[PDB]
Amino acid sequence: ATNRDQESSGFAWWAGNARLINLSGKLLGAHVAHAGLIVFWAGAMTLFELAHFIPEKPMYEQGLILIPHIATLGWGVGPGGEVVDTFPFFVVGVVHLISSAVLGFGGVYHAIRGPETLEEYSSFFGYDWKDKNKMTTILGFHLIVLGIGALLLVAKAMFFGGLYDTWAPGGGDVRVITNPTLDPRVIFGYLLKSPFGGEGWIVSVNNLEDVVGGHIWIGLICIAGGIWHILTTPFGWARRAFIWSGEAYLSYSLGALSMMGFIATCFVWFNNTVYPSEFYGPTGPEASQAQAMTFLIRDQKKYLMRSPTGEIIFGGETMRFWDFRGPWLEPLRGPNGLDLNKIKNDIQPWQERRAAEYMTHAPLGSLNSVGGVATEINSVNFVSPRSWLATSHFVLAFFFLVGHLWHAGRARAAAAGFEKGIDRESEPVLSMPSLD
Amino acid sequence: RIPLWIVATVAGMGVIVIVGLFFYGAYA
Amino acid sequence: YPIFTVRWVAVHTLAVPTIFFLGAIAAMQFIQR
Amino acid sequence: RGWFDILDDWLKRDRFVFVGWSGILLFPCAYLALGGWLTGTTFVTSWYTHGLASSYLEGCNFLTVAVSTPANSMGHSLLLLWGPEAQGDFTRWCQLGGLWTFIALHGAFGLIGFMLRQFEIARLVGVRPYNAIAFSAPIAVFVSVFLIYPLGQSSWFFAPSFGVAAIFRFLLFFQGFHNWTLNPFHMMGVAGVLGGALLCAIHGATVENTLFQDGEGASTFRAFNPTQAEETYSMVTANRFWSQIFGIAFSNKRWLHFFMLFVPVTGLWMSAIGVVGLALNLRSYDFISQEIRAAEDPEFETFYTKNLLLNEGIRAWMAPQDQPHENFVFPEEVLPRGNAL
Amino acid sequence: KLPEAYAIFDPLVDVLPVIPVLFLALAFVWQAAVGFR
Amino acid sequence: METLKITVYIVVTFFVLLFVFGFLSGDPARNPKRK
Amino acid sequence: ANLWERFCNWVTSTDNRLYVGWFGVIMIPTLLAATICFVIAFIAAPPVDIDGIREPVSGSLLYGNNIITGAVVPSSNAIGLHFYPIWEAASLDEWLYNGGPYQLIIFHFLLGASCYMGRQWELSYRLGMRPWICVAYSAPLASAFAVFLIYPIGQGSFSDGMPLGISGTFNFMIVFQAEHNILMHPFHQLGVAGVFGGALFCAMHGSLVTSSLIRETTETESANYGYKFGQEEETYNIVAAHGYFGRLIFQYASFNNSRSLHFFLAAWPVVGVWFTALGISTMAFNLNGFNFNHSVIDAKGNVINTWADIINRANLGMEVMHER
Amino acid sequence: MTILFQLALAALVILSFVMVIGVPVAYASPQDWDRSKQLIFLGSGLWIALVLVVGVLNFFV
Amino acid sequence: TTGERPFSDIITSVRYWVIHSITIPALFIAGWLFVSTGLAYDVFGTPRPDSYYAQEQRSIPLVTDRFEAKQQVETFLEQLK
Amino acid sequence: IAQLTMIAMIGIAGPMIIFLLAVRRGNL
Ligand code: CLA
Ligand code: CLA
Ligand code: CLA
Ligand code: CLA
Ligand SMILES: CCCCCCCCCCCCCCCC(=O)OC[C@H](COP(=O)(O)OC[C@@H](O)CO)OC(=O)CCCCCCCCCCCCCCC
Ligand SMILES: CC1=C(/C=C/C(C)=C/C=C/C(C)=C/C=C/C=C(C)/C=C/C=C(C)/C=C/C2=C(C)CCCC2(C)C)C(C)(C)CCC1
Ligand SMILES: CC1=C(/C=C/C(C)=C/C=C/C(C)=C/C=C/C=C(C)/C=C/C=C(C)/C=C/C2=C(C)CCCC2(C)C)C(C)(C)CCC1
Ligand SMILES: CC1=C(/C=C/C(C)=C/C=C/C(C)=C/C=C/C=C(C)/C=C/C=C(C)/C=C/C2=C(C)CCCC2(C)C)C(C)(C)CCC1
Ligand SMILES: CC1=C(/C=C/C(C)=C/C=C/C(C)=C/C=C/C=C(C)/C=C/C=C(C)/C=C/C2=C(C)CCCC2(C)C)C(C)(C)CCC1
Ligand SMILES: CCCCCCCCCCCCO[C@@H]1O[C@H](CO)[C@@H](O[C@H]2O[C@H](CO)[C@@H](O)[C@H](O)[C@H]2O)[C@H](O)[C@H]1O
Ligand SMILES: [Cl-]
Ligand SMILES: [Fe+2]
Repeated sequence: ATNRDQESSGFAWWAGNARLINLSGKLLGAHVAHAGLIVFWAGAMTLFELAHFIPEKPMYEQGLILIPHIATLGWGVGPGGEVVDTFPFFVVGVVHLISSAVLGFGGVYHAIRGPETLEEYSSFFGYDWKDKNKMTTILGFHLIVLGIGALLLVAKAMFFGGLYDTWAPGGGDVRVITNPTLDPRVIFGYLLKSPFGGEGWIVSVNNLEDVVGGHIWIGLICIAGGIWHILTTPFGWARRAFIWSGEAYLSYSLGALSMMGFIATCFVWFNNTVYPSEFYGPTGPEASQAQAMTFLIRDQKKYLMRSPTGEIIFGGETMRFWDFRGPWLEPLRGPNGLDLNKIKNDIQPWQERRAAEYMTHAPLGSLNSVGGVATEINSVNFVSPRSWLATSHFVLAFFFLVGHLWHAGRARAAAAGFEKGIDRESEPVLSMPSLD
Repeated sequence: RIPLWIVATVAGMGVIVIVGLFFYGAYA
Repeated sequence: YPIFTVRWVAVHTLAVPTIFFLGAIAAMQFIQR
Repeated sequence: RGWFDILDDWLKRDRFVFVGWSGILLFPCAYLALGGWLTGTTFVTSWYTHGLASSYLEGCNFLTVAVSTPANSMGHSLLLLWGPEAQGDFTRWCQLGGLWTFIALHGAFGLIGFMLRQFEIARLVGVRPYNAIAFSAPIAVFVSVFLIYPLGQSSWFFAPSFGVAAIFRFLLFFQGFHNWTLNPFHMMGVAGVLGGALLCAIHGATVENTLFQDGEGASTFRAFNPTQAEETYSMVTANRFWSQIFGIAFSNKRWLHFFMLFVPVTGLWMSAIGVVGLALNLRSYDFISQEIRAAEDPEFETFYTKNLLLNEGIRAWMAPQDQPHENFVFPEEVLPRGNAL
Repeated sequence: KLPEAYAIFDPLVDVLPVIPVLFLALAFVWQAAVGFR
Repeated sequence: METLKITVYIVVTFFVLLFVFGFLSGDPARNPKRK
Repeated sequence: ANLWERFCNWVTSTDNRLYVGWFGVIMIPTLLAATICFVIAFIAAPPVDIDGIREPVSGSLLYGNNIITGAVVPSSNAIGLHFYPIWEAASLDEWLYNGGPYQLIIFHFLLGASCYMGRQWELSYRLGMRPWICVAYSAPLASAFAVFLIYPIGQGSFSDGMPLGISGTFNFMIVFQAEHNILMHPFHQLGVAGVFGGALFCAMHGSLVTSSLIRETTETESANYGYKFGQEEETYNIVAAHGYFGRLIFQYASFNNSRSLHFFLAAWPVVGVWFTALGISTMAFNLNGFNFNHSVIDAKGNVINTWADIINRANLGMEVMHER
Repeated sequence: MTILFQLALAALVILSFVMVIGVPVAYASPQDWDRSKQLIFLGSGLWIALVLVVGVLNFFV
Repeated sequence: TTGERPFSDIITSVRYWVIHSITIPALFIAGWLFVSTGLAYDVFGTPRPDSYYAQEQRSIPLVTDRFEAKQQVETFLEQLK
Repeated sequence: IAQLTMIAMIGIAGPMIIFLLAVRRGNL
C-alpha cells in the first residue's frame, strides 16, 4: 500500500514506524494499540502477581511491584500494611485487562481499517505538525486530562477512603487526608530544595498532606495551562526558539521522560512515604539504620556519633545514612538527635519488629535473585523491589536520554535540510575560510 | 517449496525452546 | 548442482556433532542432581 | 602438469570456503581445538587436576564450564595421548588434563594456519598483507599467555583454563599475585585496547555523520555503490569538525587507517611483553621508595598501599583452593583481615 | 491467590504478562512475510 | 566564605543566563542551509 | 549592530579556531576550573580522611606519591552525598581534609563533559553535518556519570566514587569486584565484548583499508603521501578489500557497503559501553552479578567447587581487607 | 452458579480468542468485508455482554 | 556465485526437509542415549554424583606424581568402588 | 504442561494470523 515500502517512503523496515509521521489515522492507531499494550501489561501483571501472592507474607519478599502501588492507594490494606482483602487488586487487574481489549480493538481499527489520514474526515482530529495552534490545542486537551488524573488522586485521598500513611501513629494505617498543604511556600519550597544529601529535592516529601496539596496544585496548574493552550497561540519567541515538527515534539517528550525516569528511580530508592517500606521494603539507608538500631538494642541488653553539624547519629559506616527518617525511628529521635535513654526505656515492640525485619531485608541481591552479599551462598532468594524499580528505570531513563539526543539532532537536521547528508555541490565547509 | 519466512519462524521458535529448556534446567 | 562439496563437508562436520551434543545436553537437563 | 600443480590449482579454486595450502594446517587444527573445547566443557571433569566440576555433565552452566589445565605435578609435559602419562588410554588422558594441552597446541597451530591463510589470500587477491601483520598481535597474546607464561612458571596448571569463570579467576590471580594492573606494559595494553575501541566508535560515527547525500531516501545505506570511485563521506568536513571540537584532526585518510591498525596491535604486543615478564615473575609489584616510606611511617597510606593489602587478602584467601597441590592449610588467625590492620 | 472460581484459569494467567513481548516478535514475523520491503 | 559564595553564584548565574538567552536568540536560524 | 548581536555572532562563529557555541560558554569555564583544581590537587593536596575515622589517605605528589600512585582522593564518608562547596566548610583546611576538591572537580567535569556532548551536536549543526557523533560520545560520558555520580548516589556517599588517579582506579575496580562480582555481571561482559570487539574491528578495518591502498607513490615515498586532503576519488579499492575479507571467512560475512560497515564500527563499542555503564549503575543499586556459589552438590550433600567458587573465595579475600 | 460462571468465563476466553484471530483478518481482507463487519459487530456485542455476565456471576459465585 | 546451490534454495527444498527430518532426530537420540545410559561417564571419566568422594574419606583425589598419575587415578576409582 | 500448552496456543495465534492473511491474500 501507500508508504509501506522503502521506495515510496524513504525509510527502511527497521525505521518503518517513521513512515507513520504524516499518516494521522494510522499514527493514532499505533498510539491507541500501544496504550492498549500498556494497560494489558498492567492488568496481566497484576493478575500474575495476585495469583502468586501470599497475603500473610510481606509484599517485598515475593517480588511484587504492582500490588504495592495499589496498596499505597489504601486499597485492600489495614494497619501495618496487612492485607485485609485481595479483591480490589483483582478488580484493578481485570478492569485493566478489559480496557486493554477495548484499546487494542481501537488501535487495530485505526491502524488497519480506518482512514489513513484524519484531515479530510475531520477538521477537529485532522492535524498538521506545522500547525502550531492545533498542536497547542491537543496539548491543552491532554493537560486537562492530566490535571483531572491528579485531581482523581486527590479525590481518592480525600473522599474515597484515603491513602496508606506510613507516618500514622502506631505503625502506619489507611488514613483520610482532611487538611492538605495548600500553602504555595511549602509546595514550591519542595521545588526549590537542593537535590543533594540532607535536602533531596522533591524526593524528600515526608507526609501525605504535602503530597495531596502538591497534587491539588498540579491538577489546578495543568487544567489552567490546558485552557491557556487551547485559547492561545505560541508567541514569537516560542516560534523562533523551537523546531515545529513531529520528530521535534517527540524529542522534547523524550527528554522530559528521561528526566522523569531519573526522578522516579531516585524516588523509589530514597522515599519511604509514597513508597512505604511496608509494601516496597526498606530503603538502603533504612536497612542500614535498622541494623545499627537493632545491634544497639542487642548490645545494650555502642553506636553513637556527633555528625558534621553536631547531632547524635548512629556510628560506623552508617554515618553516611544519618539523614534517614523513618516512622519506626522518629519516636526515638529527640531535638539533638537520637535520644539514648528514650531508646532504653521507650522502645515499642512494633518498632523493634520493624527494625529486625528491615535488618534481614537490605536492598542487596544478585541477577539470579540471590540475597545478601555477593560473597555468600545461595541460601536466600531475595532482591528488593526498590532495586528492581530503580535499576530498570535508570536504564530506561538513560536510553530515553539517548533517544532524545537522537531525535532532537535529527529533527534539527531535517528542519534545516541536511539529515540525508551533505550536498556535493553546496558543501558548506568548502565555502568557509580555512582555520589556519 | 516452503516459504522462507516459515523456515525462519520455525528455526526461531526451536532455538527459543532450546534456550528455555536450558534456562529451566539452570533454575532447577 | 553437486552435493558432496567442500561446503557440505564443513557444514556437516559442524552440524552432526552439534545435534549429538545438543541431545546430550538436554539429557543432562533431565539428570536428577 | 605435475601432481603438485594440479593440487595447487585445486586448493586455490574459488568456492564458498577457501581452502588453500594453509587450509591443510588450519582446518584440522582449528576444528580440533574448537571440538576439544566443546567436548571438554560438555563432558570432561576437572576433579582430579583441580578438585573442580567444570562440565555440563556435572551440572555447570555456560559461564562456569572450562577445559581446565593439567595438574601441577604434570609439569610442562606435552601430555600426548600416547605419552607416558596417559599411555594411550583416552579416559585417563581426559582425567589428567590432556584435553587442555590438546586444545592449546592445536589452537596454536590453528592460529599459525589462519595467519598463513591471511598471507595466502592476500597473495591471490593481490592486496598488501597488513591483515596478517595485525593478526600477529592476537598470536603474540596467545603465545605469551597460554604458552610462555606457564612455561616460565612451574607447570601448565597456572596457564588460563579454557572457560569464562576460569578466565575470570586468571584475572583475579594476576591481580593478587602479580599486581598486573601496576605493570606499565599492561597499562599500554589497556591504552591500546580502549583507544582502539574509541577509534572504532569515533571513526564509524564520523563517517556516518559526514556522509554525502547520494540518494533520495532517508535511509542513507542504499545511497552507496561498491564500484563507485568517489568518496562516500566528506573528509574536509570531518577534518573541520574535529579540528574545531578537539583541536586536532586527521587530514590523511591513509594515515588514519594505519593509525587504526597501529593502536590496538601495539597495545596487545606491549601486554604480551609484560606477560613474558610475569612468566619469570619479573613483576612490577611494588615501588621500593613507597615500601620504605610505609615501613618507616605507620600513618602513610595511599591507594597503592591499600591495593597491596587487597592483593595480600586475595592471595591468602584464594591460595588453598586455587592451588590444591600445595596443601595450604591456613588457620583463621593467619588470614589477613581489615579489622586486624 | 486468585479467587477460587478463577483457579481453573490459573495457568493462563501464568502466561499472560509475556504476551506484549510476543507482539514485538509478531512485527518481525509480519515483516518476514512481506520480504522486509 | 560568604564573599566567595556570592561571587560563585554571580559567575554561575551570568554563564547560565548567557547559555539560556543565547539558545533563545534564533538558534535554528544559525545553520548553513535554511535561514 | 547591538553588542548582543556581535556576541552571539562570535559565539556561534564557525571561523573560530576552536568552536565555542553556547554549550561551550558553559563548557569552557567548568572544564578550566576542573582542570586547574585537578592539577593543583594532584600535585599539592593534603591527605584526605576518606573514611571519616581520622586515618587520612595521601594522594598528592608532594606528600610522597608518584604518577602511578597519585590520586585526588574522594570526599569523606562523613560528607556522604551532601553538597560540599568551599563555603560550606569552616576553613580551607577543613574543606581539603574532607575531600572537597574531589567534589569540585567531578561536578565541574560532569557539567563540562555534558556540555562537550552538546557542543559536538552544535558544531555538527553549524557545519551542515548529520548530528549523531554526540550519541557516540554519550557512551564514555555515561561511564563517567556511572563511576562519579550514579554509583555514589546508589551507595549513599561520594566516598564510593572512583578516585582521580591510576592506583585509585585499580582500588575502585578491586573493591567493586569484592562487593558486586562485576566480572559475572552480563552487562560488564557486554562491555568487555564491546571494547575487545572495538579494538578488533578497529585493527581489522585499518588493516583492510591499508591493505587495499591504490598505488600512487614510489617505494622510497611513504604511502600516506598517495592521498591528497580533499581529493574526490577513493584512496583504496573497497572491492579488493571485500574480496579479501570474503575469501577469509565467507562471502556473506563481508560488508560490501561502506556505510553499513562504518555504522557497525560506530555501533558495536558504543552499545557495549552503554551496557557496561548501565551495569555500573545497576550494581550501584546493588543488583549484582551472577552468584553461582555452591551450584554443584554431590549425592551425599558435599559441595563440589567450580571456578565460580574460586572467584567467590577471591572476592571474600578482597572484602575482608577493604573493610575497617 | 459455580459451573455456570466457569462455563461463561471459558466462553469469554474462547470468544476473545476468536476475535483476536479474526478481527485483524477481517480488517485486512477487503473482499469479504460486509459479512465480516456484521460478524465483528455481533462478536463485539457478545463480548461486552459476556464480560458483564462474568462480572455479575462473579458477584453471585 | 562459486557454483554451489544457494542456502535459501536448499533450506526451502522439500527434499532437504525429508532427508533432515530423519537424520537430525537420529543424532539427537544418539546424544540423549549417550548421556542417559551413562556411557559418557565411562568414556570421559567424569565422576557420577555419588562418585566424587570415597565412602570413608573426604579428600579430593588430586594426582601428585607425573608418571604414576594413571595408577593414582585407578587407585582412587578402586577405593570408591 | 498446561502453562506450556497455553504458551504454544498464544504463540501460534499471531503467526497464524499472518499465515491466514498471506494465504487468503490481503494487505499485509
Ligand atoms: C507497539 C508496536 C507497534 C505498533 C502499534 C505498530 C503499528 C504500525 N506499524 Mg509498525 N513496527 C513495529 C512496531 C509497531 N508498529 C516494529 C517493532 C517494527 C520493526 C520490525 C515495525 C515495522 C513497521 C514497518 C516496516 C511498517 C510498519 C507500519 C505500521 C502501521 C501499519 C500497520 C500495517 O498496515 O500492518 C498490516 C499488518 C497486518 C494486517 C498483520 C496483522 C497485524 C495485526 C494488527 C495484529 C493484531 C493482533 C492483535 C492480537 C489483535 C487484537 C484485536 C482484538 C483486541 C480484537 C501501524 C500503525 C507500516 C506503516 O508505516 O504504514 C504506512 C510499515 O510499512 N511497522
Ligand atoms: C516514545 C518513544 C519513542 C518513539 C515514539 C520513537 C519513534 C521513532 N524512532 Mg526512536 N528511539 C527511542 C524512543 C522512541 N522512538 C529511544 C528511547 C531510542 C534510544 C535507544 C531511540 C532510538 C532510535 C534510533 C536510533 C532510530 C529511531 C527511529 C525512530 C522512528 C522509526 C522507528 C522504527 O520503525 O522502529 C522499529 C523498531 C525496531 C526495529 C525494534 C528495535 C528493537 C529494540 C531496539 C530492542 C528491544 C529490546 C527489548 C527491550 C528486550 C528484548 C525483547 C525480546 C523480544 C528479545 C520513529 C519516529 C529511527 C529514525 O530516526 O527514523 C526517522 C532510527 O534510526 N529511534
Ligand atoms: C485517543 C483516542 C482516540 C482518538 C483521538 C480517536 C479519534 C477518532 N475516532 Mg476512535 N476509537 C478509540 C480511540 C480514539 N479515537 C478507541 C479506544 C476505540 C475503540 C472503542 C475507537 C473506535 C472507533 C470507531 C469504531 C470509529 C472511531 C472513529 C474516530 C474518528 C471520529 C470520532 C468522532 O467523531 O468522535 C466524536 C466524539 C464522540 C463520539 C465522543 C466520544 C466520547 C468518549 C467515548 C467518552 C470517553 C470518556 C473518557 C475520556 C474515556 C477515557 C479513556 C482513557 C482513560 C483510556 C476520530 C478520528 C470513527 C472513524 O474513524 O470515522 C471514520 C469510527 O468509525 N473510533
Ligand atoms: C506538558 C506540559 C507543557 C508543555 C509541553 C508546554 C509547552 C509550551 N508552553 Mg506551557 N504551560 C503548561 C504546560 C505545558 N506547556 C502549564 C501547566 C502551564 C500553566 C502554569 C503553562 C503555562 C504557559 C505560559 C504562561 C506560557 C507557556 C508557553 C509554552 C510554549 C513555550 C515553551 C517554552 O519555551 O518553555 C521553555 C521553558 C522555559 C523558557 C522556562 C525557563 C527554563 C528554566 C531555566 C528551567 C528550569 C528547570 C530546571 C530544569 C530544573 C527543574 C526544577 C525546577 C522547577 C526548579 C510551549 C508550546 C509560552 C507560550 O508560547 O504560550 C503560548 C507562555 O508564555 N506555557
Ligand atoms: C553482504 C551481505 C551481508 C552484509 C552484512 C554482514 C555482517 C556480518 C554477519 C556475519 C554472519 C551472517 C552472514 C550473512 C548471512 C546472509 O547473508 O544470509 C544469506 C546467506 C546465504 O545466502 P545464499 O543462499 O545466497 O548463499 C549461498 C551461496 O553459496 C550462493 O550459492 O547465508 C549464509 O551465508 C549462511 C551462513 C552460515 C554458513 C555456515 C558455513 C560454515 C562453514 C565453515 C566456515 C569457515 C570459515 C572460516 C575459515 C577460517
Ligand atoms: C498495528 C500493528 C501492530 C500492533 C498491534 C497491537 C499492539 C495490538 C494491540 C492489541 C491488544 C492491546 C490486545 C489486547 C487483547 C486483550 C484481550 C482480548 C483480553 C481479554 C480478556 C479476557 C478474556 C479476560 C479473561 C479473564 C478475566 C475475566 C479475569 C480472570 C482471568 C481471565 C484471563 C480468564 C504490530 C506490532 C503487530 C505490527 C503491525 C500492525
Ligand atoms: C505533586 C507533588 C508535589 C508538587 C510538585 C510541583 C508543584 C511540581 C511542579 C513542577 C514544575 C512547575 C516544573 C517545571 C519544570 C520546568 C522545566 C523542566 C523546564 C525546562 C526548560 C527547557 C527544556 C528549556 C530549554 C531551552 C533553553 C534552556 C534555552 C532556549 C531553548 C530551549 C527553549 C530549548 C510536591 C513535590 C510538592 C509533593 C509531592 C507531590
Ligand atoms: C488475554 C488473553 C488472550 C489474548 C491474547 C493475545 C492478545 C495474544 C496475542 C498473541 C500474539 C500477538 C502472539 C505472537 C507471537 C509471535 C511469535 C511466536 C513470533 C516469533 C518470532 C520469531 C521466532 C522470529 C524469528 C525471526 C524472524 C522471522 C526474522 C529475523 C530472524 C528471527 C529468527 C529472529 C486470549 C484471547 C488468548 C484468551 C484470554 C486471555
Ligand atoms: C577432543 C578429541 C577429538 C575431537 C572431537 C571433536 C572434533 C568433537 C566435536 C564436537 C562438536 C563440534 C560439538 C559441538 C557442540 C555444539 C554445541 C553444544 C552448540 C551449542 C549452541 C548453543 C547453546 C547456542 C547458542 C546461541 C548462540 C551462541 C547465539 C544465539 C543464542 C543462543 C543461546 C541460541 C578426537 C576424537 C578427534 C580425538 C580425541 C580428542
Ligand atoms: C534562568 C531564567 C531564564 C528565563 C528565560 C525566560 C524568557 C522567555 C522569553 C525570552 C524572550 C527572548 O526572545 C528572543 O530574544 C532575542 C534577544 O533579545 C531576540 O533577538 C534575536 O533575534 C535574532 C533571531 O534570529 C538573533 O539572531 C539575534 O541574535 C537576536 O537579537 C529574539 O528575536 C527573541 O526571540
Ligand atoms: Cl581498599
Ligand atoms: Fe574507514
